[PDB]
Amino acid sequence: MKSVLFVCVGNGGKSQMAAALAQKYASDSVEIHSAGTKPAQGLNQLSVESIAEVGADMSQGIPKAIDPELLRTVDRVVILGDDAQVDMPESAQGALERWSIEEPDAQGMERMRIVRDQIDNRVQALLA
Repeated sequence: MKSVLFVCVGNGGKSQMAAALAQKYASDSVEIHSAGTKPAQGLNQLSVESIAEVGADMSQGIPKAIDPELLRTVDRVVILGDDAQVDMPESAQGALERWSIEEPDAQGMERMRIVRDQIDNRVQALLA
């Protein structure tokens, strides 16, 4: 697992968080990307703050569309949550994953930290 594209719908929240957490743990030998099937107008600032709280940074992140050459060539395409849909091309050299996110009975920052911590667990597992 030497390259990963994290994907969700807007590329403002979970996928940026996953990308920020992965960078925080990964060696330089791992290329880390994030993208959205429908890129948002900007970042989820709650996501931004949740990431800042654990000493990572996604504040420089930019919501962006899925690059077909990245999609085709990364080792892992990881969809966060239930909504985003990605159909791996036949030529794809990598494999598709989907991580479910258990919605907490909370809102705002309390909720976002719970989301972050779930993503954290998975990203550490992914890089292991």
